[PDB]
Amino acid sequence: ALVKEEIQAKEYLENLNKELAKRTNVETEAAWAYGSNITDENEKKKNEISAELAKFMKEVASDTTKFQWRSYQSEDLKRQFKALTKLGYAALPEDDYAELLDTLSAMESNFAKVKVCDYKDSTKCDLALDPEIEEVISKSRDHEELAYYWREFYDKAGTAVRSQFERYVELNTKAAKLNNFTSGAEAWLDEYEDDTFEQQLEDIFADIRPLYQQIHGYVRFRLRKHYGDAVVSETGPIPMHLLGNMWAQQWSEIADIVSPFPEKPLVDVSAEMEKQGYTPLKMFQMGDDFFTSMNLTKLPQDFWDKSIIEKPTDGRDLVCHASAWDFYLTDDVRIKQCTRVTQDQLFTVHHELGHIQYFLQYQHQPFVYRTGANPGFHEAVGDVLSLSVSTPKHLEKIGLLKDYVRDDEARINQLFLTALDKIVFLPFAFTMDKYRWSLFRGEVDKANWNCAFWKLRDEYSGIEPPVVRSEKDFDAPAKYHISADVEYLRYLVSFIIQFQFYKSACIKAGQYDPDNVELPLDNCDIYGSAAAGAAFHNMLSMGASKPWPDALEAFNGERIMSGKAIAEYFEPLRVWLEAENIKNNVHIGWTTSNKCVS
Ligand SMILES: *[C@@H]1O[C@H](CO)[C@@H](O[C@@H]2O[C@H](CO)[C@@H](O[C@@H]3O[C@H](CO[C@H]4O[C@H](CO)[C@@H](O)[C@H](O)[C@@H]4O)[C@@H](O)[C@H](O[C@H]4O[C@H](CO[C@@H]5O[C@H](CO)[C@@H](O)[C@H](O)[C@@H]5O)[C@@H](O)[C@H](O)[C@@H]4O)[C@@H]3O)[C@H](O)[C@H]2NC(C)=O)[C@H](O)[C@H]1NC(C)=O
Ligand SMILES: C[C@H](N[C@H](CCc1ccccc1)C(=O)O)C(=O)N1[C@H](C(=O)O)C[C@@H]2CCC[C@@H]21
Ligand SMILES: *[C@@H]1O[C@H](CO)[C@@H](O)[C@H](O)[C@H]1NC(C)=O
Ligand SMILES: *[C@@H]1O[C@H](CO)[C@@H](O)[C@H](O)[C@H]1NC(C)=O
Ligand SMILES: [Zn+2]
Repeated sequence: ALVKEEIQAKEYLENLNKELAKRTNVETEAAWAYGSNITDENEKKKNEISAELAKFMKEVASDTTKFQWRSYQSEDLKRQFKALTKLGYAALPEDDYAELLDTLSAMESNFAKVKVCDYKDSTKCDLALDPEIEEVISKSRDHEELAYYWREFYDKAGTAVRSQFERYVELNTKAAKLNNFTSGAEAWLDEYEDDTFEQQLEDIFADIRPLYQQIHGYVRFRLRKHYGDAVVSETGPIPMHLLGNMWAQQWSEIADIVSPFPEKPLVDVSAEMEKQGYTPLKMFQMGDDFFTSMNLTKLPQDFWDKSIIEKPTDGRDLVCHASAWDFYLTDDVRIKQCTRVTQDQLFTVHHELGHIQYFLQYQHQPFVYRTGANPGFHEAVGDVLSLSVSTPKHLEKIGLLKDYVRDDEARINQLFLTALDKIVFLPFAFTMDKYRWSLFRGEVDKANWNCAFWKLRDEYSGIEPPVVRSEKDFDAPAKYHISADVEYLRYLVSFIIQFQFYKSACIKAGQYDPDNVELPLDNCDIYGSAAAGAAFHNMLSMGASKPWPDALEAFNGERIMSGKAIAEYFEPLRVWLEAENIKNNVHIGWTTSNKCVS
């Protein structure tokens, strides 16, 4: 009967979890070796271990049907068994799984090996995205130079893998249906355990959208004064190569030319970092210090011994795109980052260390629970710290910001600077998955795949390519996450919920009072707050043991994803910016782009 079986099932799960952790450790090591050192030998090794683990998962999924798990009394045991039914790609027949793995590594390695020629010297053709091309995109204000690097990169990282991407969509769809989801869109959405999740995001996005339109309008106005009306039109989408980022996902690199008050200070601490002799090691030690100051977990010795925190100086190929790794043992956690000494990189260091902290907080959990409450939670942790490290308050403490007077106009500059990252990112993040959902669901014919991409980038972000594109190009995979098959909705969710976490953490730290002008949300520093740390410990140690609303409740008593906190943060900017656009008769909104020929 069921009473004896449930007792046996508990013993089965305890053993199986340990076995899965150990088998996944082996797969992860292989994936790490390939990511740090791209070779045909390492690819073969990585993909063969994965096929072996997939085969074992099939046996596991099959074995769950032998247990009457849906009949059990324990919610915890049922939740664990349910986790074990979720095969994903491992549901594919042996040969199809092997083909998908070959397709995925072909795309990620193509991206990682992209090299372009120097604009000024066609002899020098060893310029990688990280750091060479990104340096030019972020620093150059020569629109024809920017356009050149845009075209070269997108042609190599995007168009070159069209056929591979098509096969990936086919196999992703096949895998989803084998798991009885309609498509890979629904498979991705299952991670959020909420049948109204899409609508919830539409609703939140609609509330923030008008603020984005105002920022867009003002930035376009300021770019016209810089580049002139031949380069930037008043009424059209912004030419994306002028926004200081290869994908126009963040605009903070052009802050010096679009800032509300150019005679008042704009925080940019890169020069001081360099002056004070900062290194990648110091940046990571500072990040570690922040976490420990909050009474959270110190980085283990394995992290320092095994991480790769600087780009290797031999001729080898690797994935430089920053990442954090869990090896599912004890204290074996690693970062791989091609760290540069800049302000934005300091934020990225904290982002990645947020992942590491999460890994450490839930490593005592059974294997199936050793992941985020939802994917957005994992992305939010580090960004919460980054919000406080970016404050004038904190940057002055660590001696990176000198002779700073925090008047109303400096405050507006800082809010605007933050918005150029945080608000600008929202429509970007939404479109990355909206696009892939539409392909996964079979809503766009293959003949229209590229213009379907640029249509969304137009509709939501109001940006366009610097040159005319067509269905002869394929631009989506020029973004890492698209080439590497990493779901993007996590970042949209993160950018919303991180303000929920930040606001609550700041109240707990005594750093925010809505009725005290001395304690504004935009100058909150949670450094050294054990009270904020405690809330994180309560939430992060849970892992995926409970549905995400219970994890949020453990942090601050709330159970709902809400746009209230992000709106509250930027409210002073909104009021000012609305008035400023009216003062300057700034055109808001945009005409449909002519940059993608059907
Ligand atoms: C995605 O959805 C799929 C459905 O679209 C689903 O596929 C179905 O899975 C079922 C297994 O859960 C499977 O059901 C079995 O069918 C066998 C015969 O099917 C054949 O004939 C049918 C023609 O009429 C065709 O439609 C099929 O294609 C096949 O040719 C049965 O022999 C089998 O039975 C046995 O198992 C049941 C289940 O027992 C359960 O557990 C305990 C036993 O330990 C019971 O006490 C309990 O009550 C419960 O019933 C026993 O009752 C029985 O005695 C037999 O031992 C079973 O019904 C079905 O064939 C399959 N396909 C289709 C088209 O329906 C996928 O599994 C889903 N995938 C995922 C990942 O979720
Ligand atoms: C740098 C970071 N990269 C990693 C990608 C994660 C990953 C890496 C490899 C395989 C699967 C997932 C991350 O930590 O999420 C990243 O791409 N982004 C996103 C991005 O740059 O697109 C925005 C997020 C806010 C700050 C940086 C974060
Ligand atoms: C990269 O891998 C090759 C074999 O594929 C190995 O011989 C070499 O040591 C690795 N290089 C580095 C720098 O680790
Ligand atoms: C630090 O954390 C421990 C347990 O994680 C807790 O017992 C202790 O009270 C914390 N320190 C402070 C000052 O709250
Ligand atoms: Zn992340």
